[PDB]
Amino acid sequence: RSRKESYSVYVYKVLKQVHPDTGISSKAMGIMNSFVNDIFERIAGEASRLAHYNKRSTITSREIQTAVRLLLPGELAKHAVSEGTKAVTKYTSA
Amino acid sequence: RSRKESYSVYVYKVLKQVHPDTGISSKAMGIMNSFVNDIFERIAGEASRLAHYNKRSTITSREIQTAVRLLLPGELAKHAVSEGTKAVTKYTSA
Amino acid sequence: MQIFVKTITLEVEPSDTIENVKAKIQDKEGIPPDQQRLIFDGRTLSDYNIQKESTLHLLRGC
Amino acid sequence: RKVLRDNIQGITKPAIRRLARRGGVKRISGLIYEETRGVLKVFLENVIRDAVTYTEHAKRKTVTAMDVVYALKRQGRTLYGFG
Amino acid sequence: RKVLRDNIQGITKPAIRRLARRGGVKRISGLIYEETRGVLKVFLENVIRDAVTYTEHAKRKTVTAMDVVYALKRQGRTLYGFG
Amino acid sequence: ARAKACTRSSRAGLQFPVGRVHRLLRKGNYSERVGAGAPVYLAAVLEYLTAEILELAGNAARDNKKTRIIPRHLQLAIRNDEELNKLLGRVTIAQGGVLPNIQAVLLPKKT
Amino acid sequence: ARAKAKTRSSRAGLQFPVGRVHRLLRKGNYSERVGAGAPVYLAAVLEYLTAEILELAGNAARDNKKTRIIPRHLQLAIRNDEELNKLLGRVTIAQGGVLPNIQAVLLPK
Amino acid sequence: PHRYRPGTVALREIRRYQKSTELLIRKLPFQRLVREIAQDFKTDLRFQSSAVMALQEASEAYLVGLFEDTNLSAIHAKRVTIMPKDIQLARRIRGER
Amino acid sequence: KPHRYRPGTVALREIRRYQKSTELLIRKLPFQRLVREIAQDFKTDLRFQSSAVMALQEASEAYLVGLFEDTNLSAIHAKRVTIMPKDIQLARRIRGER
Amino acid sequence: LPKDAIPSLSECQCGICMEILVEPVTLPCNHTLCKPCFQSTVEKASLCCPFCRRRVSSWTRYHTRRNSLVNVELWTIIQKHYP
Amino acid sequence: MALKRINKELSDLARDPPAQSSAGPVGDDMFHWQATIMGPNDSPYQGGVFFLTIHFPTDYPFKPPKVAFTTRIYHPNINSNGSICLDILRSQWSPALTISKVLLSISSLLSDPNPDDPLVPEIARIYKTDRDKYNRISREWTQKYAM
DNA sequence: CTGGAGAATCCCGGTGCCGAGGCCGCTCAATTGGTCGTAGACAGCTCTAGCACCGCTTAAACGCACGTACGCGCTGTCCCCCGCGTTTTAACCGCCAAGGGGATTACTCCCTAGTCTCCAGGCACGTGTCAGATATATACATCCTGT
DNA sequence: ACAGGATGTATATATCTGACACGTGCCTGGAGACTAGGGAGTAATCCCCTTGGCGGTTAAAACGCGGGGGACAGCGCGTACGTGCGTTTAAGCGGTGCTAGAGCTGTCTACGACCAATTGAGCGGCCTCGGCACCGGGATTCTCCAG
Ligand SMILES: [Zn+2]
Ligand SMILES: [Zn+2]
Repeated sequence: RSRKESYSVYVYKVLKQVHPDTGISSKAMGIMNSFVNDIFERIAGEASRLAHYNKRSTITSREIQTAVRLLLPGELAKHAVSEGTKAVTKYTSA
Repeated sequence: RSRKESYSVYVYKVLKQVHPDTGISSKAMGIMNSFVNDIFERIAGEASRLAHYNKRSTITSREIQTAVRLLLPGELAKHAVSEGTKAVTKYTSA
Repeated sequence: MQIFVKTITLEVEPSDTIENVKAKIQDKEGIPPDQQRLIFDGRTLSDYNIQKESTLHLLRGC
Repeated sequence: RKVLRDNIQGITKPAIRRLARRGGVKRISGLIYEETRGVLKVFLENVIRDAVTYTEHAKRKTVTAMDVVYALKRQGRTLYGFG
Repeated sequence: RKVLRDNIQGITKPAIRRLARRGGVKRISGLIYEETRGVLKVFLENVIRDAVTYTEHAKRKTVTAMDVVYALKRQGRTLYGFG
Repeated sequence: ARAKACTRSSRAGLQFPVGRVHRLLRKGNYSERVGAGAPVYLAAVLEYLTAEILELAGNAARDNKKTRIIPRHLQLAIRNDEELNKLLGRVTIAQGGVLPNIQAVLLPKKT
Repeated sequence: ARAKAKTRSSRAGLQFPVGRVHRLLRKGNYSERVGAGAPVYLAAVLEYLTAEILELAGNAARDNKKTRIIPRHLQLAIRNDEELNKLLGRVTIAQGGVLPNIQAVLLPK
Repeated sequence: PHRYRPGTVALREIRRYQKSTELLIRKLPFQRLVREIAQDFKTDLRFQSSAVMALQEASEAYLVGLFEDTNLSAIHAKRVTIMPKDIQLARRIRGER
Repeated sequence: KPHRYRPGTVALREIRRYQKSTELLIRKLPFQRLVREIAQDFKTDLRFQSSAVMALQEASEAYLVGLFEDTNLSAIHAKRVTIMPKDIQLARRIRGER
Repeated sequence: LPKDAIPSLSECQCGICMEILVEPVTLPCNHTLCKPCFQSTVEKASLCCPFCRRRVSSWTRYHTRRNSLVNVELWTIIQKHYP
Repeated sequence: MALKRINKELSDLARDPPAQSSAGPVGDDMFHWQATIMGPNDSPYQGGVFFLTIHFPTDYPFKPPKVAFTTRIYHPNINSNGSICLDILRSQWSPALTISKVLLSISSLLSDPNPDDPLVPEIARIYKTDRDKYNRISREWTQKYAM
């Protein structure tokens, strides 16, 4: 009875936000879960290396900005940074 | 006045144990240091991922054996495992 | 006197409680009075012994 | 406990031909049906030798999907859809 | 403030020829030089972009050797001899 | 009385679980300590990437006159967009197929 | 006044610093806790690999009638051995040059 | 009777197989090959059906990519017929040999 | 009498020459100018360590030599000895750079 | 088409800033707004369409690389009949 | 510059005044406004008239305004400070809506409190547990302060 | 196919320089000895899934004939690239000088780890209906041989 | 180019079904309040390496000219591979049956973090000479044109 976790609920919510009337197959949901895990590991590993290179001991949004800039290409990285900073600003505003 | 570390002394000791009458350039020593750090990082990164995959929290020689088997190819891996096991046996003897 | 909040300077003399300072902050900027707190309501500035040019800090709002 | 080596011939000439057809190949010379199955076993050996050592490190007897996924990932061939 | 441009011609035709000769190239067409200019510019743009990001993350105006080493290492072309 | 529970994701206006991301970060042995804004930033980035993939996937599905996204649609969405293709160049999608393209030399031609 | 200090590398009869490797492991954010034999095994492996590379490089140097190993000798040693070449196929060595070879078609005949 | 001139059936097969996503290799012989290959690293091993499917997916994708590269090599050699020279060249350039 | 070698004969000798030396083949001053010119487009008035510029040159030259090996192999595969820009494109495309 | 060939001021004004359309950008949802309002509201709030909530992120990234954002036809039409 | 949009919105509001609610600047500052609303019919707040405050941030219409109650009221989704927990003010903000819609939404929340995300836990508990008690207490406080 | 000139390459020797190698503080990071909590080793029990088998259908593999298009060789052209000499340019080296910025130390303070308590959001489990698959009979586009 | 015949191929309609979108119970992981402490921001200072400049030498780049060999188009020939048709054969399905091993829980203990006290191994500095670069000169080889 080990309860396992995934991102299916959040993926479904985002899908409903983008296309209000489109479903997703069960096998496609697993692919989305693998994609989410892979990107999470890439970004977290890059941030850890940045923090170790700069003799720090904390991973902050400053490190994740740089990690996103390194990993994502071009305009995708620009939009991702724009999205991340906006969310951090809103979070700190409350 | 930062005290920085490398492996130059140990590289020189191994070089004198292998070819007792051979010199090594300063730049070659830097290459050996870079190689040593690169291999160390490869093995440690593989062992950490193995420990995370198998739900452990302790990196032991058991994980390092498998990391070496995954990284080094063929005969090199076999010889490295043979070398490592003997050293661990001798260390545990005393 | 002068009062610093950590920023609109300066504010009331040592004569108005926290509630009036928060109301004036809301009037001058739009930030809610109760949001979020004051770090350094019914308390005053002299009660905390707040001198001029003191550095203040200004949760519930969701 | 008796698997012979004939299974390499299991990958048939029509199977390789339709794989190439998906790959966009117009016509195929006759010597390819041996070169491709030579390549495929080399690829599979590399992947399986990494899956089996993962299973050994886990002290298991069966090869799980995550073992193959990890073996592929460490070769820069990440695969989605199995975990 | 010392804006400069048109440095791509600094990679001279004899220099490209010398690189190709080390590569083991006997005869060279006339159109190789411009395309080599383009390829080298693309590669340097991709490396310096990451090097500068590494530098400005640490908040300093000087691009160090370790930054270039990391930028190369993260592109799968690890380079030895610089710490 | 203490307070009502508002999720950090709701604070940031996100959909991905900020708390879960924080737990994964601080349990993944990435650094000794984790900043406060790091999970907020990471969750937003992940949500943006998933939304970007899903928009194209849904467009491909509706171009195929179907209402459920299948891995074929994900593959078609990924391999068409240049940015996502370069991001996921070394990724194989199960049941994904390939992008239909034929070299112009092989097409028949004469009179 | 307790006992004479013996390094763990001397206990295992190694050359690389077992203590330094152990410190690097636990300060490297690789896992929460580190087993006792892990630095011993890792140091043994690194010492063996360095010995292999140095042996090949010294052979290459004496084939070039020199006494000091230079990056050219390391490149020649690495590229000739198939195992090391595959191990370091993605590695660029400064001042290394390339292995001398010319395709047979280009040779005059 | 009727007779398609050579090449047209190949083109229609290309269009057909580039539109579908099915596994192109027979499952049972592929499983037998996998079990034969793995039987030397360790004896009496066991496999999950999901693991075998993952292996087959990866192998088919790798072969399709290899063929995509080897077709461009043959076209560059001013031919339309693939031959093992092209496979060798593609493997060599991709750093696999 | 004006003594001349046959075309390609000096090409082979200089191939043997440059495959034995380990010096940098590009001129350092124009290479540094190019590196600074490229870096102008990310941050202004940047400063470089001389070791960093050397590392960039060392990486770039090795990359170009590796590219030339493959583009020579492609030209040979096409049954000719003169490398042409289509060969470089084929090599980069097979390697996955494009 | 905007509409139209003669966009009377009520239509020639931006749907948000209500000023004269300066470099209008036509969204995939066929909504027309000036370059300032667009370049503000894109990264300002939610990357969505203020009018019909349409996601435009893929369209925006598609057009930004090619610099195809500004509706050249309507932007030229406005210059012919309006300042 | 948000001044053009603020003035245009005020001009339209003057062109189409509301029925039960009213607002506008109460001075030369277009950023600071006061809103006056009446208790919607068939509500415990019916009869009372509520006064609201407005502080426009300098990015309108691309940012939500700072609006709260200046009239003490009994509502779950409203705190003792008069703040209003509403999506169009927090998340559902869009530059393409008018202030009249905001006031209508406020009146709707007055008629339809949301105890899922309240501002006072006790008021939400009363609203969920005893609707009649909530209707009585809201009416009593409307009479005490809003009247 | 067999020789001589010449150009390049290789080889040996005398010379001078500077970087490899060794020595010496000396300090700080490794070692040693305890203690204490707990992660993991190991036994035990359950039941899921993997392996083994059989039988019937039939789709897919296999084998054979043919002839056509494609690979490969040959030949001639010619034009573009190589070898070389002369002229030009700027890389390179040595040197001096200014200072901007990288590299330390102190301090303080604010941000994050840790603990505790509470509850709801996400997970495991049903469930019924509809998106999609399959069949069949269409229209309709496509190829191919003859004209 | 053209037309008709044969052949795939897209389309519309009908019907089944099982996979998903939904709902419910629940529990444990996330949120809230709190305290404590050290990681890091900030300031200040020092000096080292970067940048900029200049003049002189000369190695390298640019240009040019001739000619030759190689890329390329063309052509002819043979063969081997695609296309089709008929004849095997295991893949596939389905069903049943068994049990090995995966997965879980419960203990308990050996082991690794932690901290305090001690010292010597490695880092820095400081040399010194010898391996290597260089310069010249003779000896060997390799190419190419006449024969
Ligand atoms: Zn506008
Ligand atoms: Zn719209």
